[PDB]
Amino acid sequence: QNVGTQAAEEPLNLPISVCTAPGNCQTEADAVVLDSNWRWAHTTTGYTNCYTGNLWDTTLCPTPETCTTNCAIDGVPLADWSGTYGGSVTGNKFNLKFVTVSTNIGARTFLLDSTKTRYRMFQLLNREFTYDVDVSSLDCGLNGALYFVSMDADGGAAKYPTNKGGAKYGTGYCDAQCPHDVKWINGLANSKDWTPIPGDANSGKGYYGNCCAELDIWEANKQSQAFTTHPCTPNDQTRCEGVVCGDNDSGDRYNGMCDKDGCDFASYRMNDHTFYGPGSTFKLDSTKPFTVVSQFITTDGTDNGDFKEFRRFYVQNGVRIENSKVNFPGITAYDSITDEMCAATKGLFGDLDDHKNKGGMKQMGEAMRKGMALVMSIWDDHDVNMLWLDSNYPPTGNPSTPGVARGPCPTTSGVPSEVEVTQANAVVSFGNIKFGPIGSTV
Repeated sequence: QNVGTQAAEEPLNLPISVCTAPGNCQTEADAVVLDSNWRWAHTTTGYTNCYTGNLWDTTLCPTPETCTTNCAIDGVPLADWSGTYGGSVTGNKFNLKFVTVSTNIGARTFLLDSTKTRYRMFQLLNREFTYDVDVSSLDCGLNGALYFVSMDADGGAAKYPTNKGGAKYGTGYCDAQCPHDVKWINGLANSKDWTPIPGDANSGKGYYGNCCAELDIWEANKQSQAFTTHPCTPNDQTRCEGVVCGDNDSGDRYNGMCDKDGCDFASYRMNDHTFYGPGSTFKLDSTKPFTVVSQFITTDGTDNGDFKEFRRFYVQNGVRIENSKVNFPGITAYDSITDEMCAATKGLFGDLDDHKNKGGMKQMGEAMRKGMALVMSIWDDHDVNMLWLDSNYPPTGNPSTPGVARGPCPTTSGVPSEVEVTQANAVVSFGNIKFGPIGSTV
């Protein structure tokens, strides 16, 4: 995309901590940038929309190349962050409102480095990543997500010279779902064969998808939470078409370059329904804030080893809370993501181990070694109504069959039109982000 001249781009300042030992950290003066999908797209030498509602203008965008020549994405000024997009920062806390009323629904954002010209790339192997979260106002159907993806640090600017904005304009998004709803891919409008998504007034799908590796630290609302590894072959940003995208709609979910299911550790799905929930007698009380700690263990305990284990623990009101465990007869009580856990649990659930097909923890680790961009988002789910996270999936499945039940939400929950009314004022908060060696962040 070209860059427009109507509004300066002003990312929100967000300090994080880089740590060397427990309680010995230094501030890193980073910032938050809005994903290019949420930006106004208009004519390069005017005010005329190139995209309105869920459609590209066919006169301006008869082809992707012409669209890209004629159109530009514009900046987010400071005033518009809260007023238009529902984003705000107080000290080291970042807040994202779900619906902001001209009416904005959801948000996806990235962490910029201290220069505000590149994404802050995190080399996560043999490191610990930690943050405080509040998901108390997110119920069934919503997801306040924090995760990493194998985006380029410059959003693709060096690879795709028609991308003028780079990381500064939140470009280059890709993930392990190979999404077609990304409006700008490889420096070009994804306007070919663009199709609105029914019941989604703001979104559509273009000819291409954009694939890359994804490490989900946090997919969650107050009812259920998960962390998940998604390797791809290769891991780096890859525009896809046809079978390579692994499109759900053509029966290709397991035929593409990315592991779409991922290998998940989701406490409720692993059959501990009392670990996490909205109340003081759950082990971890989702009505109150808490700290989420993630440790990425290698084979030799060094930065050069292969990724072998994703460990997790929590801190809430000064109380250390170890992760829940897998709880099925004849299955080891795993409390972390490893290749063995993935094989054993997917075996039990009858899920295809595409994680293993894509190179497993080792391949996931190669993405983490090269460095990944931090994503913070809030969203509802127009495909599957978040049932995969917090309900029975498939909805018609027996909840006593291992793998089906992922949370207590009813199978009628999560319809975007309903959650966008009922949960309009939901806000996820991510704060006090800390990064360092294992054992350094609490």
